[PDB]
Amino acid sequence: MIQRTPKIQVYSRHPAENGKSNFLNCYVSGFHPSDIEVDLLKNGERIEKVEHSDLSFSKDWSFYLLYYTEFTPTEKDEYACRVNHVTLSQPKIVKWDRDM
Amino acid sequence: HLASSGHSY
Amino acid sequence: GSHSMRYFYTAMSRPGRGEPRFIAVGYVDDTQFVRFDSDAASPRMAPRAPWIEQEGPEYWDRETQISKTNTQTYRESLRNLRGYYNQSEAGSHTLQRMYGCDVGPDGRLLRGHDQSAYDGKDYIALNEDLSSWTAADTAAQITQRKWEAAREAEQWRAYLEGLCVEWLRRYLENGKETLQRADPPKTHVTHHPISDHEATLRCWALGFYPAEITLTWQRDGEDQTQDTELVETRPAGDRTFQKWAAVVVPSGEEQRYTCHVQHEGLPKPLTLRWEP
Ligand code: NA
Repeated sequence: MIQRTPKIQVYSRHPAENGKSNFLNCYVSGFHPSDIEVDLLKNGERIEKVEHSDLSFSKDWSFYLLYYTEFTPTEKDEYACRVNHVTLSQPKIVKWDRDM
Repeated sequence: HLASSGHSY
Repeated sequence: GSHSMRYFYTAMSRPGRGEPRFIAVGYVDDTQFVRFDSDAASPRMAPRAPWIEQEGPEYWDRETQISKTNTQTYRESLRNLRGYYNQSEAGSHTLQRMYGCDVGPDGRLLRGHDQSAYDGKDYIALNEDLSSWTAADTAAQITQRKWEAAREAEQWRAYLEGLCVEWLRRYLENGKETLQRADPPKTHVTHHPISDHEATLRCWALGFYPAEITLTWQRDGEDQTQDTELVETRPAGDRTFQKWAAVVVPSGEEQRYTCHVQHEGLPKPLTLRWEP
């Protein structure tokens, strides 16, 4: 049974400017099988109304999904992406690197 | 335009 | 100038949790345009791009009917594959299929595709001749024999040379303002000191469409392939894509490094340096 752990990237749709509305993205890719849990966190609390793309996969058969929500960044607010998958012993939390 | 539904595996 | 249409089917069993889920999504190039999900309250093929919305009820009825039939056929197929591999009823498994056609700038068929995988491993594929199959193992040889008896390859050839290319060309015309528009990347180079000894140069490409791009770092004009960190090209969510390439350079040697960007939307390939 092939199992592949997800790659995770957390980033904004547009270059981030405090007080300007944007989209926060968490892109998970390269994983197998397709069942995956993904939440966007704002200072550690799960954001509601997060949407995701429809399940598709790459030429090597690994799946990818984009999770996203409208947001307005500040200098205080911390954002992250919480990922759970059968390959993961505990959920992985990847913080939004505002420093690029 | 989908391919028509074909034979099972 | 060339284009592709692809459909991606995913069927996944989940014993104890209902019947296997069937998902199907369609793309032209890097643009999704339809979806189907058998877990929906009222499953239907649904639009995901503005240029497909103009198709009439007969279109959406056909695609929905095919996908509802496929939900049942892929459930039967998952049962069959479980038998071919002597697998218990207790485990979950995945059947994936991707198929479609490629056309050139003149709209002529370049190549057709139909490939399948079971639990992430290649299982069976239609050969480029659209007339024969390549089976990965003795289980897929059983599928091959069924499909030969059903004259499946003949039907694929007809679809791939015919309706697949005809409808792809129709989609390319109805969505020409986006599907036939290449958006170049907005680029820049950032500099991130690591120590007194070295720093990271990162070359960014943002907002480009389609996803195909080449980002390379050279040092004194020599490609630094082994030393370059590439991230996976990622979707921005507005149809465009993002990518960066990073290299670690000795402090004070930064001007020996050039980032090179190739993309269909660009008039000429780009050569970039860190501009302090
Ligand atoms: Na184009």
